[PDB]
Amino acid sequence: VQRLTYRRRLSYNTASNKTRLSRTPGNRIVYLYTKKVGKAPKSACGVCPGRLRGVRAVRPKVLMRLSKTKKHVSRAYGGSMCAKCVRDRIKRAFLIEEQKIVVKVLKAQAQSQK
Amino acid sequence: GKFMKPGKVVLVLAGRYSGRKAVIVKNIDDGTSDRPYSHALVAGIDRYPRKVTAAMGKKKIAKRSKIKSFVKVYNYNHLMPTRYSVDIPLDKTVVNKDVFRDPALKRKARREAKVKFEERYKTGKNKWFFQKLRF
Amino acid sequence: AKRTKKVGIVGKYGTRYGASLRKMVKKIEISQHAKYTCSFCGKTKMKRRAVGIWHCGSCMKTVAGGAWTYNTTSAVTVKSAIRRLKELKDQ
Amino acid sequence: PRKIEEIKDFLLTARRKDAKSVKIKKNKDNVKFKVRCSRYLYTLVITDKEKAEKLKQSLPPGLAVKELK
RNA sequence: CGCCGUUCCGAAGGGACGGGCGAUGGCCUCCGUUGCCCUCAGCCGAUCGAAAGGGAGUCGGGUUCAGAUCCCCGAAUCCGGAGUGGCGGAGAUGGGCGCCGCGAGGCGUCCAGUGCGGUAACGCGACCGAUCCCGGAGAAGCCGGCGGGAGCCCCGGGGAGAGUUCUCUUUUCUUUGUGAAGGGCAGGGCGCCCUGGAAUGGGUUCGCCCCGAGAGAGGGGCCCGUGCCUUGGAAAGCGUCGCGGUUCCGGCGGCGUCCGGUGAGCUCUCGCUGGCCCUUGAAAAUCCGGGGGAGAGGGUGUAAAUCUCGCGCCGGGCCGUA
RNA sequence: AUCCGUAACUUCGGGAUAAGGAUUGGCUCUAAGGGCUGGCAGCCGACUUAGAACUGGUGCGGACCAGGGGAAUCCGACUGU
Ligand SMILES: [Mg+2]
Ligand SMILES: [Mg+2]
Ligand SMILES: [Mg+2]
Ligand SMILES: [Mg+2]
Ligand SMILES: [Mg+2]
Ligand SMILES: [Mg+2]
Ligand SMILES: [Mg+2]
Ligand SMILES: [Mg+2]
Ligand SMILES: [Mg+2]
Ligand SMILES: [Mg+2]
Ligand SMILES: [Zn+2]
Ligand SMILES: [Zn+2]
Repeated sequence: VQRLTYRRRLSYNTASNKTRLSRTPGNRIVYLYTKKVGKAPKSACGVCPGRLRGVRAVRPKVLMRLSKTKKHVSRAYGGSMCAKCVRDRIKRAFLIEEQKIVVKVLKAQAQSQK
Repeated sequence: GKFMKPGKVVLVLAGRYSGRKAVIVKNIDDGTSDRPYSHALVAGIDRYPRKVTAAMGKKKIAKRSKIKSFVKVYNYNHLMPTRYSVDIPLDKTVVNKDVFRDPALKRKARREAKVKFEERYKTGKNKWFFQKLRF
Repeated sequence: AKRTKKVGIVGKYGTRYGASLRKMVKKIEISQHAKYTCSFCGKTKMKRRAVGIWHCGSCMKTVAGGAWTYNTTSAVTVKSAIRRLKELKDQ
Repeated sequence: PRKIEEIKDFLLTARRKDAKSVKIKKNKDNVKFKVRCSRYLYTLVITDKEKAEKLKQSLPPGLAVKELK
């Protein structure tokens, strides 16, 4: 059967020399050089193990030529924080701020009672 | 007892408006055939009025006090009830669940809430409702 | 079926290293590979990541612990010592 | 290459200043109208022979036309 | 001669949005440039260091005595640039009141308009915004098992040519295309969403493993799609039979380039899940998102600022290559 | 390679392919082990395992590939250099 040869001078099986077979219109198998596999962004929460959704998994310099819609999500922090943790932050912000008002009134009250 | 009633201020927890403040215009605790879950029609602030100081002119202040509103139907699980209640009278003949069929009615519904929100804002009542939540 | 009489998990070492050393390392080998119940979520998923680092796959929490056990006896005692001294510090 | 679905947008593409020529290819099942613009080779695939002749006669004047065999 | 030293005994920034002053220009309208002043600035170490590390973007066919992913034919793409950098689209053409008309609609005012849809995951072709801040990618070991996709091999048939035919062999051999980029769709994956509330516990893998911190069951969203179709593209290539020519022509014609199956198979690759560590398995360049809201833009229009949208315009120097 | 069998000693992991036997070709059959569709019916299948008869001048892992074994003593634990 037909045996393949590299089409470039890099003769080693390094991470930047990976290939795939491809049958051409001339009816022969050649090597095509694959691009590296991209990664979707990781959440900014540093906790959720999964990657973000609604975003292209591409190499970092390819992000320059993509429109903005492909790189984010139509929501606060979209493309940077997962929805699950944005829910927790909205509550956490609101609930801690409420707690401040409560303590402020009690602290003011004891001052009045003092 | 039940507290999700009209005039109740809620924080939106999900969607394009996550983190915004809204006010319940109509609550449906049981649901319907279209929405089996419990939901509420809310009218909230997409874009809050900007901070104004005494160092700005009348014109700069007017420019900075405009509010962009929105009207939505929300699953209760995506709302965060708050103790604050805000009583702006929102015309229910224009702001109702039916505005979701044709965009022309929704524009009136959003325009209505824009005017009503802006008139209340200037009076200095319900200051919390018109301050963006920093989260 | 019971496959070994006494070696247990140190049966991987075969005949090598001596009975007493193999017996000794057996206690640590079992413990450093056990899944401890997580105090923060309750699911038995707490597992050793490196020496001294314990991680829970459910709530994703990480805890600095003993080399071979989730918490050492020395540390457990000190936590009660520090708790006690705190009160007298402010009565 | 781009594939065009409607005649209307093919005619417009032929009227662009950067359209150089139109290649008319006849197959057994369809007639393909390919126009070479600056960036893409747009193609219109026509399954009706009669519509093809009507189109070939209504291309903008001055566009080089080549029939392919 | 010099050596040590690399942030350590250093006044180590020559930059900038914007603001104020002058001087010059030109499509002298108003915009630019240039000099000064005000304001803002951690990076904190010059420089070198890899033809196997990181690092945008090119593939198919033809062609030579010797070169081709480089030449030619064709089809793409990245980067940078143009604001005299062009066109389209988006921003963006709404509402109330008063007349005019039967209305379709036209006038006059007063207001709005830095886009929109989905309960959600998230979606839509764009969809303003600086200093500042946060985050992501680049950017992560070794081994095991399992799964998907290819290439190859294998099996049953149609073709075309060839071989054997003393006898036998519906026989044996050869060959039987479709690139990058774009679109569509399979397939794989999800620690994504919504309903709901589960013990007589159930679901589930080769192993596991999963669940009131939400399982089963429904209905959805997203990522990769190297697989198939499509534009490419049959025009090309190949197989074969037949004619031509200068005959050293990318010569011209006819037909064909077909249909199924199968696998712990081998090779590569994508993915899920595990085990080992007193071993935890680069950095930087470079690119991106987010938070914030300093500003900017126009007063209802020949609308403006603005646009990561679709087209269009210009260019990519040096060195190696037998 | 299949089936059987296997001691001293032992740090219970080993020793161990311990040791020791039997079998093995060709040919013709039998049985079991699945998917798709609509306790049944039809259609597709991929290599295996096991048993039986017959058979050759007892030859059959027919070439190739492919551990001799046991009882002890000394030294060094082992793997590594
Ligand atoms: Mg390299
Ligand atoms: Mg292909
Ligand atoms: Mg997106
Ligand atoms: Mg290099
Ligand atoms: Mg479920
Ligand atoms: Mg042909
Ligand atoms: Mg913002
Ligand atoms: Mg060469
Ligand atoms: Mg022995
Ligand atoms: Mg030795
Ligand atoms: Zn998170
Ligand atoms: Zn836990």
